Amino acid sequence: PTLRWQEDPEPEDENLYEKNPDSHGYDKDPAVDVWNMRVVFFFGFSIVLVLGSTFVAYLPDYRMQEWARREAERLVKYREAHGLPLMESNCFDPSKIQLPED
Amino acid sequence: FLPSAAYLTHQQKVLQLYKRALRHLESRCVHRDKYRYFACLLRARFDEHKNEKDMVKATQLLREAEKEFWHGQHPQPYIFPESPGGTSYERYECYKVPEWCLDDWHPSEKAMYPDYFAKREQWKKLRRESWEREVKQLQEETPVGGPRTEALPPARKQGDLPPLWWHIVTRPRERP
Amino acid sequence: GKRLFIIKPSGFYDKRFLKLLRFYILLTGIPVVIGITLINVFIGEAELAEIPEGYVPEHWEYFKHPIS
Amino acid sequence: DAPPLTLEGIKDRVLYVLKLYDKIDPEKLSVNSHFMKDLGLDSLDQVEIIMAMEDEFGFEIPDIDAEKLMCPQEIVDYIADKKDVYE
Amino acid sequence: MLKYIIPTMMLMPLTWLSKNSMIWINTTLHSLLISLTSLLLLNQFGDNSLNFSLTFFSDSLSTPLLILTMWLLPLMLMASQHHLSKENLARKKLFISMLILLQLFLIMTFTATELIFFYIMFEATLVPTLIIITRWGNQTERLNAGLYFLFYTLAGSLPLLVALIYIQNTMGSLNFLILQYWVQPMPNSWSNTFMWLACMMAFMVKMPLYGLHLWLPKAHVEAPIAGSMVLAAILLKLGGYGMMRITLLLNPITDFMAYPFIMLSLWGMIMTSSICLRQTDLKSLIAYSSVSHMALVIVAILIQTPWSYMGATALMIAHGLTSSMLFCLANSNYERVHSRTMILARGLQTLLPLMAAWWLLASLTNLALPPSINLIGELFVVMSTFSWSNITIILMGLNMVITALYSLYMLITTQRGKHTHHINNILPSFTRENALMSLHMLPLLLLSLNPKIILGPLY
Amino acid sequence: SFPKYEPSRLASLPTTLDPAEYDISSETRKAQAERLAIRSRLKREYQLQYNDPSRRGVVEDPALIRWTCARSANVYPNFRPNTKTSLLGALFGIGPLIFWYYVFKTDRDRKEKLIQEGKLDRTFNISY
Repeated sequence: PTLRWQEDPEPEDENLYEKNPDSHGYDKDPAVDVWNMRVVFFFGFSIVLVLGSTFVAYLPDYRMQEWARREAERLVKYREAHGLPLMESNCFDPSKIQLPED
Repeated sequence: FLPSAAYLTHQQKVLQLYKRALRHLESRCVHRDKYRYFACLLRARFDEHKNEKDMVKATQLLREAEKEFWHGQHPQPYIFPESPGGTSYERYECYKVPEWCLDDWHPSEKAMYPDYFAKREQWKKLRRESWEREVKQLQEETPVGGPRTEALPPARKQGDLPPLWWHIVTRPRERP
Repeated sequence: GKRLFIIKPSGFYDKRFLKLLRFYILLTGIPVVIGITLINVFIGEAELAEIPEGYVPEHWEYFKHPIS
Repeated sequence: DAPPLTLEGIKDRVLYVLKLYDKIDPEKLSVNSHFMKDLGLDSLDQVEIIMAMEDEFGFEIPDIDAEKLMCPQEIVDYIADKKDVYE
Repeated sequence: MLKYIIPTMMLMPLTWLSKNSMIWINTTLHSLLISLTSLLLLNQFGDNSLNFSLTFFSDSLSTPLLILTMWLLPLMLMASQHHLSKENLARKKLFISMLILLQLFLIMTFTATELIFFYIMFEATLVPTLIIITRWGNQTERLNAGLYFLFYTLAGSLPLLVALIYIQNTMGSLNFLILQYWVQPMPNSWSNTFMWLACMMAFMVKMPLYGLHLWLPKAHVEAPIAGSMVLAAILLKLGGYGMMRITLLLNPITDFMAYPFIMLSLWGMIMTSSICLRQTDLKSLIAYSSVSHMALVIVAILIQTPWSYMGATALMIAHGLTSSMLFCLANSNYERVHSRTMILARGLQTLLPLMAAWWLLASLTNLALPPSINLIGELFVVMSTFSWSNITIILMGLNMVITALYSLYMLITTQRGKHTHHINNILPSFTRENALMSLHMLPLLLLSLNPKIILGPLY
Repeated sequence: SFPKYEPSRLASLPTTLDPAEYDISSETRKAQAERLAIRSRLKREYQLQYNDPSRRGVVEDPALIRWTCARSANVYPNFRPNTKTSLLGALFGIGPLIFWYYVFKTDRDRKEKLIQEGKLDRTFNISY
């Protein structure tokens, strides 16, 4: 014969429909739901996502890319025009180095 | 394992052996006339000692019938293509939309079908009206404190609908 | 009179969401695509000059499409 | 695939496939009938009749119903409970 | 960077002095303006990073993760209703301001010039997430979850500070370039062994690895939705980001000492894919999925190929978006039915009709559907690790097999076969649910169309 | 006419050839009676708590909740670390790791010494 509590039987369950059947996301103030739908589907997509996609679709050449294409064209035309072999090894001058010898 | 009893019975077990043997012999034997011959042969094989009196010798021979049945069954029997364990096996379960739905809508599509929803509304009135006292009094009144059976008696005394009828009557068509 | 009754679950919220999504993407789906069309149909992209003598370049005038 | 059936016609077809069986009479093939009282045949050939209904209508009826059909009207009622043939 | 930080300052008293029924619109609109503001970042090119201030900078190691943070923030705040709408306004404002403060310390962590500043903002990320998950964990062992969480993360993250102070007072200041451009090889001495072990073990706690992986799943299944998403995505990928920062030094001894951690992450990856094949509590399946992905990431980090680093950061961003989505899916199921299990809520093909497409697309992003970022990451990591060893592709492919199996079983277990028809309270799909679906998978598929951004600094 | 159907952990021993059912006991009759009574009482309580029109939420089955709390919470309490349990853990958790660790040391040392010899196909071995 004991109860150990005083409070109400919980959870008293809630149903977001059946009082405002035109409902988007949150609670039953009827105008501000339309304000929410307006602000997220305009100011989240129609000014953010597709516009940022067209922003990042082309932009300055990230990591030197077409710059390196045209520089590769010019330098390979150079090294094939002078007879010397392209991409010579020993990337620094062996006269401009001093080994600690044996 | 069965709803309305605890054991099946001896006659039921003989009948289950007879059904399974008949089904497996169907599945074994094509051309259907040699099958009809072998089925009458099986019927004669059960006619050879149909009139036995020793109960324990009868259930012994039923056991050995299961032995040579399990040795002599069919590999992949002709399951019915409407049956459980089959090619259909709720094939059109795609459109078994449960009927607690169809009212969780917007009143545009409720305005599209007005008469069926008004008639469902009076179905729901007919459910809610005769629900608590009559049905739960017949459930809590007539059986023993341990019910000890799954089957339910109908509303047999005088009046209204049989008890707990909703999710038994209101079901899909099983072929829409 | 031959047809039966069928039970779809709910089409309202589906069609509302998809109608709002296409309408609120195409609300700037038209001016952005037509504007980038007008940029690459009017203004000219670029050409391939070398360095003019005694003239330092800008940090722009490097790019193919001029919105970049 | 699903032709329009009816209760009268399915009673007609079950009547037909009952009457084509050998050792019964076409006299007392009534709705108010038995497979124990008037026709007097045994459990074994009664379940052979049950097998004939499964052969015609193309679906299983269980062993838990094989105890408790025992007459043609309840057979037609249970197949009507299966296929659910109404406008 | 202060152009990003000071509006995140002024957005904090916004939550205080915004009126009733207007906090939502204000926070959402200003958060998406911050999303464009960090979309304005990507000026980095070529030779090096963008080094901006007397102090700060931004790497392309940091660029897509920073964009991921300030794009998760609206999604963070928009998921975080319908379980506190009926609760109080003061606690509501406190929760929103705590999220903004947590994001702020995350962005301070991503703008780390000095590793001491990195460490301070690391555990500054650590501390309020505790408060979020304990005050709104909504299950009976959020207590033990937060307790294990903070104690594991501090106790692993303790000697990293001492190692960083030692590197400070033996090699000059701790700017990343003067820590770079100067660092000498450190040979096989056991001081180097414990220094490597301290740094890498603190981050192994942060990833998590396999031996310390009970740290994670309680802190996901007993946490609120925005806390769980931010915790998972930004903290685990932040730990990987920090290892990518610090591992430039101690490179002669890491081939000597790597072979235990490589083995532990591989065999734990297979065991983790095996353990999340069978369990109930659907929320925990994504948690051990995250453990599998981070073990793959850790194998990719402790091998030292540019291919491996680019595939690693691609897998980081891909699993961040995928886990945020799939956590929102589990939130949808739990807000429908108070179950938290897997076998109770079933069916959902007829009911909630377009939810099926998002469950499918979530399981396909987790499947590594082939043009997606997930398969780019996992494939190039498999390429680099098969270069690193001719025999380790067996564990990678068996990982892929069991990974496909458990993710697709997660699909066909909750949304295939039968509606249980004893539930009869679930409502049709809200616009908010599929709106968050669109917020998740439109940037992921657009970066699938144009993935020239998200690869690492060795692009 | 049959070798009496050896069973398995994989295949099923069917309900027909038990053969211990055919030794019908009165205690098996009482067992089936009480078992059907328990199933009847649980089904009757389920049907009475199911078909109500005011029942908004879920049926709240304590059986599934009991199974989940058995699978997750009540495993670690309680536990007795046995020689069997510790041996099985150390052999199925750490043993495979030390075994594949040995074979990865083996393959790496062979590959490193092989490329140190110079007799590898690294004529072009570009993207490592």
